[PDB]
Amino acid sequence: PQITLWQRPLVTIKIGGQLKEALLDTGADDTVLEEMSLPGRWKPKMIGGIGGFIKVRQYDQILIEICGHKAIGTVLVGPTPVNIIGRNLLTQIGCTLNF
Amino acid sequence: PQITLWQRPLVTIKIGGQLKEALLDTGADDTVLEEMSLPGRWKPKMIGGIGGFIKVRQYDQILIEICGHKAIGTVLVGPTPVNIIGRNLLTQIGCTLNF
Ligand SMILES: CN/C(C)=C1\C(=O)Nc2ccc(S(=O)(=O)N(CC(C)C)C[C@@H](O)[C@H](Cc3ccccc3)NC(=O)O[C@H]3CO[C@H]4OCC[C@H]43)cc21
Repeated sequence: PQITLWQRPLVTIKIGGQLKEALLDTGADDTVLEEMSLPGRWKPKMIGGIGGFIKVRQYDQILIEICGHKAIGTVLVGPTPVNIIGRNLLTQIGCTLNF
Repeated sequence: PQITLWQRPLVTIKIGGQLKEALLDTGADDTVLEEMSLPGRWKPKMIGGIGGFIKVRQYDQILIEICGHKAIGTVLVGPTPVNIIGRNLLTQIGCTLNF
């Protein structure tokens, strides 16, 4: 679908058998999710934002279904204030900017 | 134009008679620019991000030309690590997400 930007672009995602809402965020290289229950191994990472840096858990090859479109990729987990779908997954569901 | 998301969506903007590069960022409600030389009055504000909060200067009704499309709106100025065009201006140049 086409999405205009008068409101936050939020979509429902299914990850880890859970349902969540997340922002399609072109300003985010990588997908970062709020603290959540996710199976398996992870690596320690930090990412930076407006405001400074957070420590996250990096999970690779994680399946995420984003408004019904499946994608597999890296998902970062930690104290973000909002669940964010970043460009690593946006390119996989064919998402583009248009003006 | 259509913009795919394999790379950061950067565009050249003209603001304040200066040329800058900025990220089209659907995850940003408001446009925030790195420290820059801008004429006139401003109000003190804080905005929050991944990582915590920054203090910015809020300038209203600022003209910005974004990949050749003019927009007037609020522009926040302060210690962001990247110049960001947020949805307050993205809606004005007709920018949409598509998947
Ligand atoms: C090395 N890689 C980097 C830097 C990132 C990554 O890999 N995944 C990321 C996911 C998110 C972020 S970010 O949140 O820090 N971010 C970078 C932006 C500053 C260039 C994305 C940006 O869209 C954030 C998303 C956000 C929304 C709500 C709360 C916190 C973060 N936008 C943002 O900071 O917006 C400011 C500007 O206007 C307001 O809208 C809501 C927050 C306010 C960075 C990264």
